[PDB]
Formats: sequence, C-alpha cells, structure tokens
Amino acid sequence: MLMPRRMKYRKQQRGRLKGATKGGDYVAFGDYGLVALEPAWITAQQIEAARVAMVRHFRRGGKIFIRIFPDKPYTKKPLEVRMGKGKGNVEGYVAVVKPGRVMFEVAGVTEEQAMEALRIAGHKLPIKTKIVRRDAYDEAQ
Amino acid sequence: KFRVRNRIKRTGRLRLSVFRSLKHIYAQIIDDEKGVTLVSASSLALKLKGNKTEVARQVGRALAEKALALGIKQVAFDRGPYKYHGRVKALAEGAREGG
Amino acid sequence: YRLKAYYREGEKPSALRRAGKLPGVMYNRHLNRKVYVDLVEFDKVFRQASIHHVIVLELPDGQSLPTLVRQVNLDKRRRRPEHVDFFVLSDEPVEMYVPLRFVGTPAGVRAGGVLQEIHRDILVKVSPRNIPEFIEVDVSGLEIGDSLHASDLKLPPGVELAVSPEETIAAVVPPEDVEKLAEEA
Amino acid sequence: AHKKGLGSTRNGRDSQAKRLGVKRYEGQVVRAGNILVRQRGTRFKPGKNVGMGRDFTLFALVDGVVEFQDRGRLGRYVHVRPLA
RNA sequence: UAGCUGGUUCUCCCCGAAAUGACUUUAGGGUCAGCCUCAGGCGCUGACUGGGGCCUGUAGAGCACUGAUAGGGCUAGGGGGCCCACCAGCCUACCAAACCCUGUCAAACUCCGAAGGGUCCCAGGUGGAGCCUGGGAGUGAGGGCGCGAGCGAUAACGUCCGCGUCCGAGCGCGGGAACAACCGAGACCGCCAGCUAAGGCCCCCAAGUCUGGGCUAAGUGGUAAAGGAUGUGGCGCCGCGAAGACAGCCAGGAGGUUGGCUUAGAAGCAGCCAUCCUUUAAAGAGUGCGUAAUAGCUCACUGGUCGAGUGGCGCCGCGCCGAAAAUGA
RNA sequence: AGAGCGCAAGGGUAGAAGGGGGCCUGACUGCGAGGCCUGCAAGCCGAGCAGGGGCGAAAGCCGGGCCUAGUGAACCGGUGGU
RNA sequence: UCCCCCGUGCCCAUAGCGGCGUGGAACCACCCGUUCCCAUUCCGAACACGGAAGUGAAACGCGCCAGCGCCGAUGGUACUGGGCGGGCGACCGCCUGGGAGAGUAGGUCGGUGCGGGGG
Repeated sequence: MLMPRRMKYRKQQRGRLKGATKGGDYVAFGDYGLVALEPAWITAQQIEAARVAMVRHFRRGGKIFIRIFPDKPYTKKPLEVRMGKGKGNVEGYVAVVKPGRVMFEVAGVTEEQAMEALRIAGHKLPIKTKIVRRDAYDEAQ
Repeated sequence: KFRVRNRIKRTGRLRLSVFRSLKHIYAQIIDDEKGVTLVSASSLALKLKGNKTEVARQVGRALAEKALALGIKQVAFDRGPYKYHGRVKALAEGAREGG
Repeated sequence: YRLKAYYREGEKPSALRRAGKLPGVMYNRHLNRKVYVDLVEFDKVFRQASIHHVIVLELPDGQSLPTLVRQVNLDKRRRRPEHVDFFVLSDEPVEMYVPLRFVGTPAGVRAGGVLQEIHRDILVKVSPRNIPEFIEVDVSGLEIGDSLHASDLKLPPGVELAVSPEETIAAVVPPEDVEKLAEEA
Repeated sequence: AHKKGLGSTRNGRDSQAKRLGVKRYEGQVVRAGNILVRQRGTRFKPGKNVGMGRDFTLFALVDGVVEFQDRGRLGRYVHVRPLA
C-alpha cells in the first residue's frame, strides 16, 4: 500500500490501451524475473497479495525488488444516487501495465524458490503472466 | 556589457559605429542591411594633433566633410560604454546634425 | 567465436526476420553499411560469446571478419531479438562492457543475508588486441551494512577505466521476513 | 430508492476562445492593415515593416508579401516584401 | 384564445436539402446564418493533387521542464549520546536534503517529434462545379456503424463532443434465415438478352457429393473463460545406452549418527541450525510412508540378470474440460 | 531566466515589461487606408494626415500599464457648455 | 599583390567552460591624476578629461586535453491520412505512404560581411 501524494490534480480521465508498454522490460536490478503480460491495471490488493505469496512461502530467504508503482484514481461514484452529478473519487489506486511488462525481480534464492513463488503469484493476479532468467537484457538503460 | 541592444535603439533605421579606448579614437560610418560600413577617421592613426580633447572635436568634423563627398544624411550614434560626454566632435557639427 | 554473415541490400526487416534470419548494420569510424545473419545460430551463439567476448562473423564475400555487436533493438511486443547493430574491430582506445564473475562465500551471506549486485557487464576501455576475458573478482570479507565499489577492482594490466568511478558495483542487504508484516500494522 | 445526500461539484467551466494564431501565411499578398497574426507572448518578434500593437498583433505595414526569418538566441521574426 | 391536436382530396415531369452554430422567463414556440430551388446576370473558380511555401505540439516517445519515483548507495545536517563550560573533541541496527547510479508514472508536464492536417501561390480539374443577386422555402432533439476522448463499472440499443458516413430523404433492389443504416448497388420506363457484386456448388436455392496434400473425433463447426490434461501430428533441445540403457528381478541399501539442538522422548524422518568421511560396485547427516519416539516398508545408489531403444524439457496447429433455468426443441 | 512581472492560469519577456531616478503629463482634438474576427450587435489592432504637446542632443518614442474578466444595447431624467 | 591586430554584422550553442599556450612596439586591457566632464540610493568601482612613470598579470582575438557541452546520421521498431480482414472482452494482422526520440559510430574549443590599423 504505497502511492504518490495528491500531486497537482486528483481526478483524471479513463483510458483505452492498445499496446506499447512504453518500455521497462528487463533485469538490471537483481536476477530472476516475473513478467506481466496483458493490457490492464495492477490492483493494490494484488500488489501486496503478490508480496504475500512471496514472503509467505519463501520466508527468511533473500531480497526482492520493485520497478513499478501503483497510482490511479478509480473515479468511483456513490450507489443508487441515479446517474449524473460529478465525476467520482480516488479509490482503486491501480497502475497502468500492458503486455510484456515484466515488473518483479528476485535475488538471493534458489531457482525453484523463484519458480514456485512466481507460480502462485501469477495464480493471484487479475490476469496472468510469464517468467525468465538473466542473459540477453544486458545493456538497457 | 552594454548589450541591452542599445543598438536596438540604434536598429531604429541607420547606424554609425565608433569606439574610444586608451590613446586612440576609432570613428567609422556604417550602413547596415548587410553590415557594410563606409567611412573612416582616427585620432593618432592619422598623424593628427597630440591632445585627446581638441583632436576628438575636429576629427569628427574631418570625417564628416569626407562623408559629404560620399553622400549621406542622417544616422544614429553607436557605442556601448559612454555616459555620453559630448566630445564636441559630437559628430553633430560633424555633418549629421547629431546634437 | 565464429558466426555466419551476409551482405545486406535494399531489403526490408520483416521478410529477413519472419523467414528465419535477422538484419544488421555494421560500422567503424569510417564505415556504416548494412548486413545480416541467420536466426537460430544467432540466438544460440549469443548465449556463449555475446558482448562478453568478441565475434568473428564470416562473410561469404570472403572476409571472415571479426567485429562486435551492440544495439539489437527488440520488438517490444511478443518480443525477442529484432535488429543487432555492429561495431567493427580496431585497436584504438575502444570501450565496451566486460562480463564478470564474483567468486567466494562471505559473511553477510551464510547468515542469511543476500548480495545485491549492481553490475556484471561494466563500462571500461581496452585495445582489442588485448583479451581481458571476464574479470573474476573479490567477495571474501563482505558484511551487511557496507558497500564495495569504484576503483577497487582488479586490472589485467593495461586496461584503463571509463567511469567516475564511484559507481556502486554491489552491496550486501538484509533479507525479508514475515516480521515485516509486523510493519503491516 | 435509497437515494442519499450526494455531493455538489463546480468543475463545469472553461474559457471561450477566438481563432488565435497565424491569420496570414507567407506567399499571400497583403495590403497594409491586414492583421496577420494574433499571439500572447512575444513568440514572434515583429520585423522589417512589420508592426505590433499592444495585443502583440503583427499586421501588415506595407504592400507585398509575408516572409520569415529565425536565428538562435533572437527568436522568430517576420517581414514583408515592400514593392514600389 | 390556443407556441397545442385530428383532416387537407386529380395527374406527368425536371430538382433537392435540416436535425448544427448566436440567443430567448427560452429549451416541443420563434429572428439571423446554414444547405434546397427558381429566374435574371458571370467564366476554371469547386472538390480533388503534384509541386513548392508557411502554421501545429496529438499518437508515440521522452526525466533535461512541473511533478511522482522502486531500490541500493553514498553523503550534508541535525535528533542525539558521551561530552566541556577556556571551547569543542566525537559518535550515529536513527530521522536523512542533495546527488549518484539500478528503474519508471503523467488528459491540465515537455529536450523531441510522426502519418499528417489546415491553408497559400503555379498547374491540372465542364462538373445537378464555383460567383452575384434577389424570390419563395423548408430546418434549429436526428439516428446506425466504425474509429477517437469523456460522466459510465473497458455496463446499456445510457452517452456529449470529434472525424466519417449510411438511413433519415433509399423500411427502392441483392446478402445477412427472417433484421432503416453489418456488405454489395443511385432504381426513367420495356426486355423469356448475356455480363456481374455481396455471398455461394448437397438441397429447397442458381451453381464442382470438383481435382488435390495434410488436420480434427467432439457434433468442435451451433459459437464462453481464469485455469487444468500419457487427446494427436510436426519441429527442436539434453543425457542414460549394445562397454548393454529403460523397465521388471536377487542384493546391500551401511557406520560414527540416536548429527547438533530442543524435548516428557524427537533416533533420516515434528522441527530449527544444518554439507564430513568411511568398508564401496553401492548407500543420500536420508524420499515418502511408519512408531508414543525406536523398530520397520522404502527409494536415491550399485552390480548383475537382459534385450532394444528410453525418459525429461522448449515449441506451432485442432479437439477436451471449466459449461446449471424456468412453454417444447 | 527556476527571481520577478498587481490578484488565478497559460503564454511570454532581464536585447524588459522587472529595479533606481530627472523632466514632465500622447490616460491628445478632429480622420484614418487596412484587416482579424464575425449571422447581428459587439470586441480589437493599426502605420500614416492637419492641429499642437513631453522628453531624448538627435535618429526618434508616447493616440494609458506585457497580454487575455474588473464589464452591461434600449427606453427615462440630472448636469454644464453650444 | 600571398599578408599581422581591432570597431563590428551575420552562421545558431561544434561558437560556451575549467584548464592548456597568447601577444603588447602598434592595437588593447590598462596604467595613471579627480585639474576638465558630469556621475554615485554610499564609493570617480559607471564616464569623461591628462601623462613623461609603467604593467603584460587579471581582460580579448588568436593556437589546444576535447573531460562537460552542443551537433549526430546508418539500420529497425512505436504508432499512424488510406485501404482489407479475426474478438467472453481488451485487442489484432496484411498491404500504401511514412519515419522519430532512444541505442550508435561519429563531429567540433569557433564558421564568417564591411571598414581601418601592415611583414
């Protein structure tokens, strides 16, 4: 449960997402990598649910590192009030992640630790994903 | 350090670039559009008289009459460091009407 | 090591690629033309030699010329290799990224702590005549809470530097435990 | 229908704009007095026989045709072919 | 009196639009534009593009702007401890500016910057083009579908703008089984004339049970997923192996060791910390089972017996399940 | 050029518009080719003409302030001048 | 006629920076004296007047490590006026015309118009 802090403005429009990711598809940080893969939003619940699965099964292990950051105003409106007035308020602090967008990396474990952790983690997300190693993403700034 | 385009005031619509330094006066008539000058006259690089105050004066006028054989009318005084001290060359008697 | 090559012409990417090949564009100081190679052996061979080492690609035009790759430009969506660029071999003060191998078992480690490496291929210089393969460096007396880096690395004589160099090479960090859920509160 | 006290906004506003920008292009024969450009800042410094009014308006001073010139640290300048 | 309603009638032809902007005690009333049409008066000008000149800040991208930044790192200061009142020596499993480098988020941010678009001058462009006039008008909720922003919940056949257009005015024709806008085509009338578009040849219904090589085994096709599988073909990676594999058999499958430790006891085996070697062909500080914990079945290991293949991974197609509603299919 | 520029934002500017001061008072009378916009009304800029000022020695600058809200057609009456 | 320094306009950061060399007779920075000029919210530091003393350092133009800076193609994607097709959704793919930034090699401490001081 992290985010920015009421920066500049607080309500911002919806979105349609073809495919580009803007980039950010490599190791650089640590080692073994979990790669997100569909055009959608990353849910905070699923942020720290992935963190759950991780330190949950793998406890007293090594270190895990982040590249991402969940921050989106889920413009939600009150119920049964009949549609119209206003936009809504900043719930569902999701983030914007498309296919091929990687995101999570582990370091200081065994191969299988990564493997299993990434399995259950992928079992949690509002979609699904893939996972790989370290060899051909060298040079990426 | 007298940028300010004091020369924008002089980019009015006619110029005349000069200078004064140590023992020499550097007076020249310049037309612009491309930056094509015209006339020349100096203090000591002319073997004139040997006193800055007097020389200054008539040197302006010297060049002026020379310009009268080359054909001009009105321009603008061009310089960066000045405070403006007349220098009764003040290229005014010096043809220009100056001031 | 040795790989194939072929002179490229005025042909377009997708064709060469989606067939089973991959185009490139070599150059060196006084050079900049276009070339290409085959896919499968490209992929395979790049696991080994790579930017770790030097490539000796054979042109059917005769000259089995040794160069180096660099720039590779992925397809970013359903991705993989999709356009390598080639610098060519010289001997001048040239720069590249040397692979590494940190060896040993230190004190932060074993206790449970974990190393955070910040570099494997590093920004350095040399003359291609030299063969400073892959530098295998020091990890004997390491402790959590401290970092090692900078101009503290070994040099196979001749190899100059190209950084600042206070660039952090690595640092040992305290692991993660479910007692960080005591912070969840 | 369990309709409860909602909130009331204010964000129903904006400005209303004219047709701000380059009125005349170059290659167009102008007739002294034609306003040629509207602008806010001194984005385009007026030039040779191109004048300005308080509203940074670059109208035609002479008879002829618009032209442009730019230098690095000086900005964007505009003139007009004069014709005798 | 009615900004509102029901009726308004014979015929041929040439036309052909609105559903948008300013506004209204105005929102279903109406004045101006807007296009229609008519009649007089002018001539490449209209859409469109090659050329060339000039304006943009959007997709996308970008951290150098304005902001957010994950992490390590190091470094300022202090909070602060010991510290001294002649003043300062000093410290920092801390709070941590900056910066660094690992990395990134932005309709109201922009170092960059598209396809372009708009339009200007020369040239092309005779067309229910273009200019002027005035005469008379209707029209001021449009809507389908695409593609693009939005309140919407990436809900509605809610949806307000944007471009685009069909219907409206073409519920005229051919398809879509039947369905104004999903595709094909401007119908002046006749035609027992052939071409032909959408889609079609098993049929009603017009057209090949055509010719050919694979793939599928559910009726997939008749239309579902997250996810799951010795369903099948084809590519490809790695080793064991004729010194003989795999698989089934005899045989050990050990000892310090009951490892440490805790523990009522914890013997490979509840568990946490945990890497030694030895009789060797071969036994793992032991894989699951087992006891109250031992004991015990065990398998990895290894030799043979034996005879020709075998097991695992990555990949591309089709099928499988995930799949339960209210008249009768 | 991140200060600032009167209040908000954008632009933009120290080649000023900001900051210090001397003299003044074009915060001019009667016209204005010309056009942006634009249904209409409206808003807007404007070099140059005759009058006749202020400063700068002059070349020249000023027909209110760096700009975009501080503004309200008509009917009706007060006011002085002519 | 090949030619040495400066008033000075244009090229847009290769022109800018630390530094590295630089000249001085002439140019210039100055130097020098506040008598002349007029000037400072104070100070002759801003500007004039006058020189014999006298500097080449601080200053400019000019010659350089090219670390920083800026210039930066070649090839490919990202998308897309335009056209033709598949979706539980969200999306996509082929053609036509395009072509970034980024990665990259690479490049420069200045290019130049007039006028006057000259080996």
